[PDB]
Amino acid sequence: WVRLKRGIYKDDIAQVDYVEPSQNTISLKMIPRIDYDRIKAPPQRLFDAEKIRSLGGDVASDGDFLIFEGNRYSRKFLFKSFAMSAVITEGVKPTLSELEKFR
DNA sequence: GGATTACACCCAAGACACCAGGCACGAGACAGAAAAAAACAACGAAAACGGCCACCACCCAAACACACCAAACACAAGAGCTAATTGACTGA
Repeated sequence: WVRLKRGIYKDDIAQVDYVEPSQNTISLKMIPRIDYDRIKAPPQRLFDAEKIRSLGGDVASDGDFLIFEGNRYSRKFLFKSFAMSAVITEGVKPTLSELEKFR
């Protein structure tokens, strides 16, 4: 488990899904901190594919896969690649709430 | 009553004379000065020994100046006017 440093996902929990051997970027699973392009022209909430398909805009659909604004990849839950220098790989220690979410 | 005038009188010059006190020599011996050996203070030579006393700091108790600091500066009342992040950094 890691936490991103920059962007709109500062100090947000990310589950390390796949470690790419290239030692450049690692695939991370995140909860979308987005408003589905409704007010902007945000808390952590479950990803609503139908909402972003109804609102339209920059969106590409592959059934359970999605590519939307910000070059953001989502599946079923964002699965996006970020550099290890942009995350912290030591000292996250998630709680039971994050286990349910992902002496 | 000092001195004079007059009237008895007893103490001693002088006499020889008795003779043992006194004086000119003589001897056993003795208190003492000449000489010598040994302690001794009078009086000046130092020294120690206090000894007040005038220093050299010594230490604390004001005396005085100065300067820095903080806190104060009458009540009420009405109205209007303006500001209350800010250029800009960095992913995207």
